[PDB]
Amino acid sequence: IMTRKLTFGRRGAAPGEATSLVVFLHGYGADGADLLGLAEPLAPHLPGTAFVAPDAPEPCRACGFGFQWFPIPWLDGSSETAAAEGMAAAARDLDAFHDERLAEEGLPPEALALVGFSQGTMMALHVAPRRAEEIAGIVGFSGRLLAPERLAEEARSKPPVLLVHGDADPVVPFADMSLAGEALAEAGFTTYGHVMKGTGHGIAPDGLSVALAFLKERLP
Amino acid sequence: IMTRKLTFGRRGAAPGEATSLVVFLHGYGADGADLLGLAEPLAPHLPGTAFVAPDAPEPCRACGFGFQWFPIPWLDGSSETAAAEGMAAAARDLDAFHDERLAEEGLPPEALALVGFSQGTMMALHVAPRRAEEIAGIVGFSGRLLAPERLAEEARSKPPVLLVHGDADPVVPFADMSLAGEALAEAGFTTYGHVMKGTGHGIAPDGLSVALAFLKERLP
Ligand SMILES: OC[C@H]1O[C@H](O[C@H]2[C@H](O)[C@@H](O)[C@H](OCCCC3CCCCC3)O[C@@H]2CO)[C@H](O)[C@@H](O)[C@@H]1O
Ligand SMILES: OC[C@H]1O[C@H](O[C@H]2[C@H](O)[C@@H](O)[C@H](OCCCC3CCCCC3)O[C@@H]2CO)[C@H](O)[C@@H](O)[C@@H]1O
Ligand SMILES: O=S(=O)(O)CCN1CCN(CCS(=O)(=O)O)CC1
Ligand SMILES: O=S(=O)(O)CCN1CCN(CCS(=O)(=O)O)CC1
Ligand SMILES: [Cl-]
Ligand SMILES: [Cl-]
Ligand code: NA
Ligand code: NA
Repeated sequence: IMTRKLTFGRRGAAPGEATSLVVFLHGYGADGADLLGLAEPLAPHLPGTAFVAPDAPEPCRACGFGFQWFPIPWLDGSSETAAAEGMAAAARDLDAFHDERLAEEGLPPEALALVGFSQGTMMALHVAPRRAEEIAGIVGFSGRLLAPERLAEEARSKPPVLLVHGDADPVVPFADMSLAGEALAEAGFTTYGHVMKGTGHGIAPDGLSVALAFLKERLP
Repeated sequence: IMTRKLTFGRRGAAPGEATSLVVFLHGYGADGADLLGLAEPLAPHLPGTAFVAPDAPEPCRACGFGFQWFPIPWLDGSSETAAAEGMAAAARDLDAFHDERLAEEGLPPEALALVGFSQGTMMALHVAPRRAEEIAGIVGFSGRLLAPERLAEEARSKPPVLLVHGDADPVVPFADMSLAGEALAEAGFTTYGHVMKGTGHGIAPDGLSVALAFLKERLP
């Protein structure tokens, strides 16, 4: 394949005994281990759930450490086209990674949920709607939808979506939540929001709590 | 998959009896049937060879007919990022299409050759070097190598390459041949050229003749 394999991590539900799957998608400069930590507070409430977190296919070239799903031109000093390419390629890799994990867990699409952060959220909102089969749901923390104009045309699947954003975010503007949110609604997605009041570019306890509820319902 | 399946055509060697595979990659505005025509003069000299030609995953939006491997911003009035994305996505689709055809023919990579035209040539020079296993070879007619700077880093496989370009080409400058050619050589590819003297953006008899020789040797 031209496909790139993603290294990853896993918990907590025992290998072979998972009844649902959630995949964490980390942000620019981080790695899977970062978000996979979220498994600690979530697992007791999602007993049958397996949690997986891949590292993005490329090292963060500007950061100097950690990984990126694609470079960020204005921050990275990379070309916008090289960035757009990384994004499309990274989506295919992630698409494949998903199929692989669902196999090893022996689960079907509707038992899978995506939980992203930043750049991870952008990857989730891009890949899921373009998969053949509708997944359980998506939780996107702060939070941007690439190319909202192409959503209606390219949406094969329309899983429920919960957007969670901090109203003091200096990195990704809080206004983006409404942008993503309106476009998902108009494209026919069942769309929910949660506002982390006072919160910047980060995941607050209240946001995490609402995500958990959303996940416990949508998940088997 | 997010993967897109490509409709295609085939000849001439009998289904199940192919000993080698060549895939034609058409240009912006055309379709597979266009280049697949080349099978008529080539088949008698490549008796065991099967010829296949996919249609590019998208309709040519600006043309109005035929297909594109990706839009061409300055000609298409599409964004450069949307174009770069189409390119990376189209490469993954083509990557997959290849694996599929090699299966149905029951052949291995080293028995596959790519023959491109224009945009098709750009797709070939991008995908082949990024496949795990080295193919028989590539013939690229006029002819541009995307992102030559990334070749050395991203070249997993280095099949032989023959570049064929017309020295009167108003569409893709003849200078591009040397650009692609030097970069392939420096990246360690075995690289050949053929100049279609007097020829514009098109495939001349002499170019086709040299391609045939190249193919008869490299192919099983
Ligand atoms: O483990 C350390 C704790 O803090 C992390 O916070 C960091 C997160 O590790 C990082 O990915 C982000 O940094 C963002 C900085 C990168 C920006 C976005 C991309 C462009 C460059 C700026 O900040 C959040 C703030 O909670 C996690 O969100 C939180 O779960 C974790 O428990
Ligand atoms: O079947 C018609 C004959 O002519 C075609 O020629 C056309 C080809 O069908 C087309 O793809 C290209 O047009 C290029 C025009 C498109 C340009 C490049 C992309 C940007 C837009 C301008 O011209 C060549 C000239 O031989 C084929 O090359 C030749 O094999 C075929 O037998
Ligand atoms: O894990 S830690 O808590 O140490 C911080 C995690 N991390 C910090 C650095 N960035 C981007 C750097 S840059 O985009 O500003 O160059 C990725 C996220
Ligand atoms: O098959 S035919 O012999 O009829 C011509 C094949 N064909 C002509 C049109 N172009 C691009 C049109 S545009 O890019 O200039 O809009 C695709 C190639
Ligand atoms: Cl909203
Ligand atoms: Cl040369
Ligand atoms: Na971003
Ligand atoms: Na071109």
